[PDB]
Amino acid sequence: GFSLLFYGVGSKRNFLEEFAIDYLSPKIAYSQLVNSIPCLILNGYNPSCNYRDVFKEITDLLVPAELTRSETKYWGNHVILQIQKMIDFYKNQPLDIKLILVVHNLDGPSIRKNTFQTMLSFLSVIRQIAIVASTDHIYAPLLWDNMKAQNYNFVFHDISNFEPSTVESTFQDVMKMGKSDTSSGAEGAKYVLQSLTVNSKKMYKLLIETQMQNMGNLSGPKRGTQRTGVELKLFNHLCAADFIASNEIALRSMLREFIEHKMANITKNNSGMEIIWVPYTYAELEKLLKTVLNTL
Amino acid sequence: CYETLWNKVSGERLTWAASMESLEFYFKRVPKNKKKTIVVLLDELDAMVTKSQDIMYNFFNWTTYENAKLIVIAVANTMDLPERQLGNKITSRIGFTRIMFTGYTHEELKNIIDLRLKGLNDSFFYVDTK
Repeated sequence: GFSLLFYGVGSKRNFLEEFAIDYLSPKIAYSQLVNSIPCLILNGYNPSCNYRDVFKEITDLLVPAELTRSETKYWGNHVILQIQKMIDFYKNQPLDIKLILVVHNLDGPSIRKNTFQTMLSFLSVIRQIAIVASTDHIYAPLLWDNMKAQNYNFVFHDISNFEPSTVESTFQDVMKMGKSDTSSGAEGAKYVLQSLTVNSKKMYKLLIETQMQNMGNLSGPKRGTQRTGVELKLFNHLCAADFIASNEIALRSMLREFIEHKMANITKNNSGMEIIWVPYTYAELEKLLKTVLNTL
Repeated sequence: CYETLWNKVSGERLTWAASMESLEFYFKRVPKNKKKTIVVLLDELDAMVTKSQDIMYNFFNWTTYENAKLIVIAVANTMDLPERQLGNKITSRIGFTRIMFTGYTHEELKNIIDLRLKGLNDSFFYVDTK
């Protein structure tokens, strides 16, 4: 019932993945006797992480009990309450590891926020799941309170290997001395479109052009949101006229890949319509249109 | 708007979304041997497109279909309003007719006023004094 924390200089991705996947899981599975313990890899360097999706997949894997009306309180958070309910429930089951989770960069640009740390601290009290994590920053211990350090129950290990870290340095533009707005995340979109099929690229180009038109007509550095999106029916009518998609089934099939990578969102307004929108900035959208999709 | 149009062509009473799909299907797939031409008069168009261009795009696009028999007449204040809303290529595809109404002059206005007073001006009246 401890929690490892690996720190040092270099890249700890390959080490952590090789240790968690190839060694710990089969050994735990054999020691509890059939199938191996599922592992939830949690990328940290990605600026587009969201704890709601992480808790959704945790719920899917563990299947916790639901929340009664008397426990929802008055406009109370529905994540911390469920975590506390799980903690109270798991204090009587037999001590067996049922899930192993790997946090690659515990102090990334988007996982260092207070709410995410609170969720992870509460999730680590449960003795039936195993934590492995790593950090890169040098003022990392400042991030943990006197109460979070109590229930994290950390044990510190040092591993330095001077690894190149060629994967973590993909969401930022190294060519500009690393001052490329790390919290934006627009470089990952370029990297993904570098290796996509021809049909998807044209659809993304059409969506970007329409969203840019709407943003220009409605409003600079303002970010794009639901107010400047495109209706699903209108987008289907537009794309069907360029031999990109035939029916709504194909469009909804090829939109899931873009939705999963946090490069496009679908949501409903007050009037019941469906709006798709890209959470980028006008300058970044123009750069994307000019540098990678201009030539097709 | 949607439901109103449907309520004026079918007699049914549906919500706005279902009215939208109903109108789409009616204008797209119903054969031309079992329909009747319709003359819509979309008016004060600038008050509909204030959050999105959905209504204008749908109403203008329904004239593209071959099976439809729609004749839309839309009046507005600004001339180049669709270009500022839809886009140049969509407007070029649609291909509508454009008309501009210039203001009046000091002769036409006087002609209107004089025409509106023809029988009364320079006439005779019986008036009771009491």
